[PDB]
Amino acid sequence: TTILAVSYNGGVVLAADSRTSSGTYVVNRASNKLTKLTKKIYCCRSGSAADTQALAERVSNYLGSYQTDIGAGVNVATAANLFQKMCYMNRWNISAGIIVAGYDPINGGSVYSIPSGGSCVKLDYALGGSGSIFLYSFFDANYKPGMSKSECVAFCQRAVAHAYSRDGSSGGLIRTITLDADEPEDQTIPWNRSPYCMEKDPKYVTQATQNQPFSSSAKITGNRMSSTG
Amino acid sequence: SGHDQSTDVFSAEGRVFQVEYAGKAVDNSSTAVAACCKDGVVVAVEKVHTSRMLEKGSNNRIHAVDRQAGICICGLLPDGRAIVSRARQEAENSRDIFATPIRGSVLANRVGEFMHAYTTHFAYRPFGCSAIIASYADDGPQLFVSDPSGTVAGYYGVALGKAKTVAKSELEKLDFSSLTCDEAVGKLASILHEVHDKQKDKLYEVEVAWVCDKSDRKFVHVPADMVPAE
Ligand SMILES: *[B]([O])([O])[C]([C][C]([C])[C])[N]C(=O)[C]([C]C1=[C][C]=[C][C]=[C]1)[N]C(=O)C1=[C]N=[C][C]=N1
Repeated sequence: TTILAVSYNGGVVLAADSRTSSGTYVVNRASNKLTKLTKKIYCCRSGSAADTQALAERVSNYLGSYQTDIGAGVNVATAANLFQKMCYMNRWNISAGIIVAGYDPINGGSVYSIPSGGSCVKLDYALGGSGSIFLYSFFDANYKPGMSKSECVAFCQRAVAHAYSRDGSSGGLIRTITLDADEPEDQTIPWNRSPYCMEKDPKYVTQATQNQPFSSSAKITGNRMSSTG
Repeated sequence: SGHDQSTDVFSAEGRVFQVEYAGKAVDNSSTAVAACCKDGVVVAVEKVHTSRMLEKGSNNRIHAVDRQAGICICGLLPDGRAIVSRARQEAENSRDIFATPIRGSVLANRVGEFMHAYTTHFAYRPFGCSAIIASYADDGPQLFVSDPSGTVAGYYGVALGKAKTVAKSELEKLDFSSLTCDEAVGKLASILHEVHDKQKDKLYEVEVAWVCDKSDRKFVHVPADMVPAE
């Protein structure tokens, strides 16, 4: 699982892969780790597939019962204190890394990263999942803050594609959605139209010369591809 | 007869008398007034001291519920302190669970359901209290009044107490659209010194409190030298 959420001027861009894998076997290759809480507030979802699904639909029922009694819109800081309350009083029993990102008219675009420990940190961009450790040095070099909506979509799709190329846990589709003052626009690009893959990376075309022919010199001349020559 | 002995008894015409008898405990209580001044809300009440030796600050009927809201009670003082200590608990819940200040129309709807829940059961009696919720939340300046029946209503101005009919006509001469919080402390305190008579009590003073943009959206009492003298 590689999940991330990046803020721009208008709102936020949620990004995630699509694969639940029982250790080493792909149980599902079209998962949806972008969970709707309210219309403009979603959450990314990593870790245990059952422990985080039960939290996401328990928060989303407190959060819709709140919205009816208030009669107004729900702030993102409200939804991020319902995950922190539940991920802290269950922190020894669940495995839950949650990234809460959304839009509210008061504060604009907000990103909250709630790790497995149960803390809450408000950010500009957040990373999560087992594939997130590849993306710290990728965002230190290639990420500049203050992009547009069209640039954050193509960046976060290029960000996830570098993550599941090296990670074995992550893979599949790339599901992204933007949350701002307009309608929430979702987009799912496949594997075969992904912006990066190592199989078509032109520097991994040459095989590593392991299987040397039996020869008279120490001059390395590539692999042995035939029984005759 | 026995049709006005508890709360779970409708009358022959659909009335509940122990609620309506509790409304006579507010109508025989000291005079309350309030005003919404387009950047905040000012609330003033008259403390009827029964002895010369009471300390200044005793029996303050104005209590702060949150940083931006506060409930002044009109009626019985110890019954209204169960309303204040409940609405504080309702405002602590929104700060600790939902990470947001409680809205003005939402705090008043929690007061009107706590006061109503003691008018439906036989073991409980209704409050002898009218609570005035003065708030300044992200929905603007709010002014609500919860009666002992549990009915809440947003007002622009309100008079409650004994002389609530004479002080209501004195509020109709104010503006509430061009009215500011700077002038209204002198106006509303001057309502109480004209609506109330000194031929019954000798010791009466006024207690004013506001919440507005000048006090940084904080529900505070007055500095003592802003109130008119008499
Ligand atoms: B992602 O791989 O972390 C994913 C996130 C989930 C919330 C949709 N989790 C899983 O794939 C888990 C296994 C796992 C892998 C790595 C870290 C933690 C957990 N999958 C399951 O829990 C699972 C396994 N078999 C059947 C159903 N669900």
